[PDB]
Amino acid sequence: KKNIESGVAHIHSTFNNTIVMITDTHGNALAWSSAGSLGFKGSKKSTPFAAQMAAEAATKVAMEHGLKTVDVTVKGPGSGREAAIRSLQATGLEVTAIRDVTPVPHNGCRPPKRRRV
Amino acid sequence: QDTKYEIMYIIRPNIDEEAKTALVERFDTILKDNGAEVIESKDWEKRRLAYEMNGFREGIYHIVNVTSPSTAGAINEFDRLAKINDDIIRHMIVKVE
Amino acid sequence: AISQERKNEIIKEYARHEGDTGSPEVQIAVLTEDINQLNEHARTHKKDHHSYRGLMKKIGHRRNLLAYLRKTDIQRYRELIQRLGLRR
Amino acid sequence: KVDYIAANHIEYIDYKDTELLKRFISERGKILPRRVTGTGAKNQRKLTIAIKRARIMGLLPFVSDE
RNA sequence: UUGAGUGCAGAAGAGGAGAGUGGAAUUCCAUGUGUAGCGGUGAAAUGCGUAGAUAUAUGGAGGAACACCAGUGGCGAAGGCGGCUCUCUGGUCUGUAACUGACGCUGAGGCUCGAAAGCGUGGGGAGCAAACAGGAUUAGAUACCCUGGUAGUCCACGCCGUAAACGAUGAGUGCUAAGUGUUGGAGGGUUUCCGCCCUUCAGUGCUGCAGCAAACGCAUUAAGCACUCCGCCUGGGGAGU
Repeated sequence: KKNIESGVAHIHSTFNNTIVMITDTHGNALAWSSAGSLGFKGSKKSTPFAAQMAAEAATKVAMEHGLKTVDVTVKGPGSGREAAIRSLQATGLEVTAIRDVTPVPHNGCRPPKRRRV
Repeated sequence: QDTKYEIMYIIRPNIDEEAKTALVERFDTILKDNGAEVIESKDWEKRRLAYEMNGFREGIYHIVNVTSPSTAGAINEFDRLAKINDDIIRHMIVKVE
Repeated sequence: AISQERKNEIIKEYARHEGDTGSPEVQIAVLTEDINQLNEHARTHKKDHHSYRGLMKKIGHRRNLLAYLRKTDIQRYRELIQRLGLRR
Repeated sequence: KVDYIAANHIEYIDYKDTELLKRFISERGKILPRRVTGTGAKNQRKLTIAIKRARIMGLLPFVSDE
C-alpha cells in the first residue's frame, strides 16, 4: 500500500491491443490493465474505446494505494495513446510529463518479409 | 617533414594530486623513449561529461602536441598501453591542420 | 610512392645534361623505382586490386618508352639495360 | 540571403569549439541540413566530421530526449 | 612543338587493403516490482503463460548493420563503395612551360578483375529465412495468410565466372544556336566579399533551333556532319539443343 502517491503510467500499444500500467518512479508496478482483460475479443482492442475503460480500471486500483501525480510514457505508436491520456485525466490525476519514447534502431537487424496480400 | 598528433585523453577526476603529474609525466616518458618529440603537454579542463562511461559523468581533459615521423612505434605502443589501463578512459589521435 | 628527396636524387644523377626532366632515359628509372616500391606493396597487401591496375599502366608506359628509345639508338638502350638492370 | 559561418573566418574547426558548434544541432540531437542553415558545401562536410568526432568524447550525446 | 608525357605549385573525394574503436536497437541471462492473460487475422486457429508469462527499472553475454548529415551529391574501367581513429597505396582536375620531341589510337589470340546464388576446408549464429512441420482459406491449394524452423546470409583461404552485368547507346579525335540549375577550380570589377557581378576550365542535370528518325524521340554528356580500329547481324520455330 504505503501511499507512494507520485508515479508514472506507461501506455504500450500495438495495432491489435494495448496495455496500460501505472507504476512508481522506479517504476515498480502497482496495477496494469489490458484490453483483452476487460472482456473484449478480436479486433476491437485497437479502438480507443478500450483505452478509456482500461485507464479507469487501472486508476481505481492505483489510487486505492494512494496516488496524486502521474507522468505519461508512450510506446508502440497507434490509436491507443491518443485517448488514453485524456481519459487518464478524467478520474482525477495530475498529468505533468508526457513523453513518447519509441524503440528505434539505427538499422541493426532485419525486418521480416512483406505481406503479399 | 613529420606529423602532429593531438592526444585528448580523458583523466579520472577521483585521482590524487601526484597521480595526475605522475601519470602525465610517465606517458610523456613513453612518448619520448621511442624517438617521438613532444612539445606542449598541459592539462585542459575539468568538465562534466555528456553521459557516463562507467560511473564517471565528470572528468578532466588533457592535451599534448607530439611530432614524429610515421616510421616509429610508440604511438601504437601508446595505444596498447592506454587500452590496457583503466585510469585513462578514451583518447583520439587527430592530425593537426 | 617515392618522396621528392629520392625523386630529385635520381632525376639528376641519371639525367643526360642540364635541365633534363623529360629525356626518356630519366623517366624509365623513375618508373623503375616506382614499380619496385609498388611491387613490394603488392607483396605486402595481396588484394589491393585498385593499385595493381596502376602497376599495369606504369609498366606498359615504361615498355612503350623503352621500345621507343631502341628505335633511335641501340647503344643508349644497351647502356641503360646494362646500367639499370632489366630486360630479361 | 541565407545564413553562413564564412564571414568570421573560423578556418579550422579546432575539434573543441563546441559552444559555437551548438548552432548546427537540434533538441533531439540531430543535424540541420543545408536546406536549413544554408551553409557551404565543403563546410557542411567539415562540420559533419567535426561533430561526429565531438559525439564520441562526451561533448554531445547521441540521444538527448530526457 | 600544336598531339602525346615528367616538371614545380596546388585542390577535391562513401578509391582500395590492413589494424583498432563508438553508441543506439533486437535476442538471451540474472535481479526487483507485479497477476490472468499475451500473440496473431478479413475472420479465426496453431503457439507461449500459475514450473509466474507479457510489462517496467538495474546490470551481464554475443552477433550483425551504421538513425539525421544525404543532395539528379561524390569516387572509381565496370561489378560496386556511407559510423569513427591510424600505416601502405592507386587514380582525376587547375595553373605553368624552362625540359623530351610524334614517343599516338585501336587492338584478333593471351592475361587480370568481375553482384547474388553455389562448391570444399575451419570458425560463429543477433535477427532474417529456401527445404520442412503445424493451423487456417478452398470443390481441391503439395501457394498467397499465421506460428515455428535447418542449410544460407558473416570471416579467412581456394574454386566457378553467370545477371534485366542496361544509358539494352564500343572506343579515339575534330566541327556545329541558346536558356537554366549544381559539384570542383583559375582570372578580373568591386569589397567587413563570406556574400555579389563578368570571363574561363573539367564533370553533372533540365528545357529546347538546325539536323536525323517508321514513330516514340535524340539534340556540345547527339541517336547530327564526318575519318581510324575492333565486335556482331541476314524470317519465326527447331535450339544456344
